[PDB]
Amino acid sequence: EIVLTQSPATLSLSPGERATLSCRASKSISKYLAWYQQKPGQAPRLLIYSGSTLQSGIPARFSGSGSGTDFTLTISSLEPEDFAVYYCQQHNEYPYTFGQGTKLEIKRTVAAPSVFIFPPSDEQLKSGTASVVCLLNNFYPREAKVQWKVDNALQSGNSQESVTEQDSKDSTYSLSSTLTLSKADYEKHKVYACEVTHQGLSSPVTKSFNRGEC
Amino acid sequence: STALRELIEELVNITQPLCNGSMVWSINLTAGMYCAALESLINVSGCSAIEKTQRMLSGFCPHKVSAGQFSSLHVRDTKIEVAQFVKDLLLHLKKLFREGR
Amino acid sequence: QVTLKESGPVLVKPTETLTLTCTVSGFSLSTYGMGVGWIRQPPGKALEWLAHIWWDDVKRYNPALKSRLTISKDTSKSQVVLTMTNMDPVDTATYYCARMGSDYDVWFDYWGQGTLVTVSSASTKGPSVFPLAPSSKSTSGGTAALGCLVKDYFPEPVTVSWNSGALTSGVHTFPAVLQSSGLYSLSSVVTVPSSSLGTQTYICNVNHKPSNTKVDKKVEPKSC
Repeated sequence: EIVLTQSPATLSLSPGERATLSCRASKSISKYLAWYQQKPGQAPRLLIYSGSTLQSGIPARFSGSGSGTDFTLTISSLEPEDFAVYYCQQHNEYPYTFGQGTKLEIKRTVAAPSVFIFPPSDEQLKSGTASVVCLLNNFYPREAKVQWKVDNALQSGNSQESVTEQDSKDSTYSLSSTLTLSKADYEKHKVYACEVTHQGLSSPVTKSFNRGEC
Repeated sequence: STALRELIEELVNITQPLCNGSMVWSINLTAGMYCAALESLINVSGCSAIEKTQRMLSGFCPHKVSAGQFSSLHVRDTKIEVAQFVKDLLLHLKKLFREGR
Repeated sequence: QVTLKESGPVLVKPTETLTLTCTVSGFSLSTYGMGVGWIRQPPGKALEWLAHIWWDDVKRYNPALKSRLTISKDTSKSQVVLTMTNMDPVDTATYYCARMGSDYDVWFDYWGQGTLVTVSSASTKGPSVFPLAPSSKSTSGGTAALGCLVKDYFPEPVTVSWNSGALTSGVHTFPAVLQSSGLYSLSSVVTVPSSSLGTQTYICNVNHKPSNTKVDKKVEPKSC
């Protein structure tokens, strides 16, 4: 089975710049490589087939080149609409296979998150569970560390995080982290803190509350 | 197949008036009939545009095919224009390729 | 215009059979060179080709899945049908149908919008919607965050709006997480000037079509 390896996993570039995306096959596929573009919530969009043929309706800043085992998709000057996930797919042989994708993201200036913490509601606690939520709002780059503390004990393995797609207007990300404890456990402790470290923050920012105090 | 793909591409290349005036024996296009196709096409003499196709076909036939000589092609009744022959051969080969056979 | 549309989102129990229909327009399934394939994409993962069929009923299947797959077409109905047996949670994915962009080669020029297929033992359940209480007092003088925690529903998706869509500025609705319980949870938040917490009403409108549940949740200052 032909394995397609796309590099890099994530490419961060600014609009105006030239992009190069790579796709490498485990064995020769001659010239038969297709490229697709995919935006969140949408089907893939065919851009290139047979290595270098530009699909109708695709603007001329896009080009495919390569043969054999080494292929590239280039964009001469990135427009905002070009930031998306890109997949390669070989059509030299059966079974037809796709690479794992390159996410092309907008590189912008660093933006520190504003951070907010939310206690569990009384309504939820009635049901036996406590979800504690920490929000990191409008930041860049995507990398950030969220550290839950409960009475100064560092928590790990009992949270889940999710991150929005990069914002279309300001190119930032937002992150939600939810710490989950049983009501019994929640009531055993006082201080709930979310400590955030990010490139934009000179030192970590901590948001906290004391159980029962509001 | 790499050989099949290449032959498909050549036939696409030369059919997109091939050997105008040249007629060849029709073939009952069914699976594996690479020998019969060459036995017919090898008989075209003044057309350089199909020479590659001829060489390419020889790769698919386990025996030597020489003009005037027949074995795999059992019926010689209808004669058709080369262009038509090669177009029909193309659709047949594309089916083989799609089938993985 | 060439269009393709996959049949509605479906829930399949583990071991059960998935049947998907693709309805096509702008071409005929008996016209020379026409073909349709199925390609799936698990959430957050890569595309995977499953199978395709041509206008003359020539078929190809992904060899890793061949024993499980059947594909068929019906020109009079403009429909291509994919059947996949012995479904597993790992088969949870968006399933696309797509037309081949060539008369004999395999790449895809027109695509359906995709349909979500979820494989799970879980039962359809609407969410509980809990407030994420405003993060400061109205008098604080900073920008406040508030939100709704849309917890323990199944299957995907939910949609969230604020104030019936009148409030869109500063809204972030997060991708759902799958919890160990097999139920999903997400948050929707909005930032607003703390001064508006006195004056302005904030209601999240949560819609979970799979269970026909709609919830309007008013989010107020936590009376401290």
